[PDB]
Amino acid sequence: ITTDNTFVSGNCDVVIGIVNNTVYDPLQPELDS
Amino acid sequence: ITTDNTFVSGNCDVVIGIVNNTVYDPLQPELDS
Amino acid sequence: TDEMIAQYTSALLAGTITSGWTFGAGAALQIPFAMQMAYRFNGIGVTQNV
Ligand SMILES: *[C@@H]1O[C@H](CO)[C@@H](O[C@@H]2O[C@H](CO)[C@@H](O)[C@H](O)[C@H]2NC(C)=O)[C@H](O)[C@H]1NC(C)=O
Ligand SMILES: *[C@@H]1O[C@H](CO)[C@@H](O[C@@H]2O[C@H](CO)[C@@H](O)[C@H](O)[C@H]2NC(C)=O)[C@H](O)[C@H]1NC(C)=O
Ligand SMILES: *[C@@H]1O[C@H](CO)[C@@H](O)[C@H](O)[C@H]1NC(C)=O
Repeated sequence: ITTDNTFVSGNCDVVIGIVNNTVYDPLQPELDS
Repeated sequence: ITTDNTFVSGNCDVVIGIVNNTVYDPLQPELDS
Repeated sequence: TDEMIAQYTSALLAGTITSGWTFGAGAALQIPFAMQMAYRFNGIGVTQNV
């Protein structure tokens, strides 16, 4: 689950049946340097 | 070939007729800062 | 007969709501109806998030 396959929209309220999870940021190792 | 409009899947032997060239990366300039 | 005609229509409806559109193409697949509707919105042109 990277941000390349996702588009954030709204918040965690209107959605029904959502699940908590983590979404990897593909920049963190590249941000470290 | 920007990495923005290109994506990766797997290794470099399963495919057929592949060629050799580095894919251009847009994250190099600003990472140098 | 009207009985098994209505049964055929019931099969059509059940496959449409539950299995998505796949049953007429391959094998029926359980898949949420809400997500099926979101996929249909993606089909028409509006993003499923709406
Ligand atoms: C997703 O995680 C968030 C984390 O903030 C959950 O929100 C709170 O989680 C804590 C866990 O200790 C609960 O005690 C609270 O009641 C939750 N709500 C609020 C308003 O604080 C959220 O519930 C989680 N959702 C799912 C579906 O797992
Ligand atoms: C692209 O380059 C790679 C690496 O040279 C080629 O794969 C083989 O890699 C091994 C180990 O690195 C080398 O010993 C071989 O000589 C490489 N094969 C060849 C034909 O050079 C890969 O074949 C190259 N692909 C193209 C289309 O030139
Ligand atoms: C493609 O065509 C070239 C030229 O005809 C040939 O040498 C080669 O073996 C063919 N196949 C691949 C995978 O390149």
